Amino acid sequence: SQLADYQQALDVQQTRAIQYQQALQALERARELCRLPDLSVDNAEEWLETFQAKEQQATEALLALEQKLSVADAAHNQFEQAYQLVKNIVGETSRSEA
Amino acid sequence: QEKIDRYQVDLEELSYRLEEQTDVVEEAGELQAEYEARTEATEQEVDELKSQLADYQQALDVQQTRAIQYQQALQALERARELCRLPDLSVDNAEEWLETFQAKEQQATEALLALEQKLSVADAAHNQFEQAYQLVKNIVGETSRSEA
Amino acid sequence: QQDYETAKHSQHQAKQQAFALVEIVQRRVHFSYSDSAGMLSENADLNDKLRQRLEHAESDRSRAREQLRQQQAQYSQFNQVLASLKSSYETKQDMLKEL
Amino acid sequence: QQDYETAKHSQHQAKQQAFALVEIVQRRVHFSYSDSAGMLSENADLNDKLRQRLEHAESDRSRAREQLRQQQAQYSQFNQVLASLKSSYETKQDMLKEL
Repeated sequence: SQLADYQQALDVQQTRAIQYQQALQALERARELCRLPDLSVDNAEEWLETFQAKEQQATEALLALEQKLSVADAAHNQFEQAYQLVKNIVGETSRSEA
Repeated sequence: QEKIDRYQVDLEELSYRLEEQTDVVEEAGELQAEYEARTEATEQEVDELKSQLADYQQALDVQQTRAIQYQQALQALERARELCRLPDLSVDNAEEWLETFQAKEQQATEALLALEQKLSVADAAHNQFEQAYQLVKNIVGETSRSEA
Repeated sequence: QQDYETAKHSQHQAKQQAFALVEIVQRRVHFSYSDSAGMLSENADLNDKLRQRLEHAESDRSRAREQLRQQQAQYSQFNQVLASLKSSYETKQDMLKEL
Repeated sequence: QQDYETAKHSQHQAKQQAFALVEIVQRRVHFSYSDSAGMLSENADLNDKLRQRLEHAESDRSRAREQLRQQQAQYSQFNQVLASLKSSYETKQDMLKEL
């Protein structure tokens, strides 16, 4: 279309050049946030999938942490009653092993 | 004896069904190949028209004289006047508007990430809820989530 | 998910708006010589008629592609039911000879 | 609670870093515009550079079309053999039920 419509007068070329500067600016911002001075458009997918796995581990972990904090609302009496019930059945056991 | 006869009749019926589907597949294959040649011919026609248009304009658009170049700045400014709710937008005050809209863009990314953290834990929690529900359905069959 | 989708649309519009403002800043130098002028529309008639024939060809190419994709789809389902029939016939034949 | 607030802060670090890298993945096509930026710096007749960039793109597109055609044929063949196995399982299952 640029070759057929040369009356376009480099407007798309200016847009593509400004987009190239925007791509370079974004890459520099990512090298700073990720602290990776050694980076390229061709190998950035390797660090992205690595950090996606890191984010998946953080979200999957934090999900289990959210369920644990949600059940932690139970008062002191339920823990004591359950712990003493186990101790009366099996004998002395640690609270962690109960 | 009757079972061998029934299987022979089933093979005759399957042969009739095969003949009908082979005829349908052959007609569909001819239409597919004809539409392929026609579609490739439409891209070839589009490329021929684009190339002939390029060849025809060669002497017209080469002598641009850097005079028809500023209208692009005017069109960019006009495009921004519709896209950005700023009827008074001028190339002079566009720097204050640029930093003001960049502030809105970073605020939008921060709000997007803030929503994304809760969204990720919620989507995964629903995936485990669905897994527990599928496991219950596989073991007993249909039942409500309240009964799960 | 609806709120995050709305936030993603809002972010896309904000990014597009910020980019339109960056283009104005880059084009301030081009606006400086806005007093200049030159020749235009000498051979515009044939160029516009040829551009219209090209739009007809691109729209017809779009129709041609749509008819091509839907035909590939029905042909694939026809080939799939035919392959299902072939295997059913072959296995029923193998079972008749086994019987 | 101390370990959990630390996990929440760690999740924010991962989200901002991944978001930045994801933006560069969207900008993948924009890095190819380095030729367009060099072309823009010509400031004179450049139709030869435009045609050279296009011929390279035509060569890449033709190789991609050939690659797509042979993969589509291979995928269709794999789809017909899969359907042949499905139909063979159905006839063997019906024969088991009949027996």
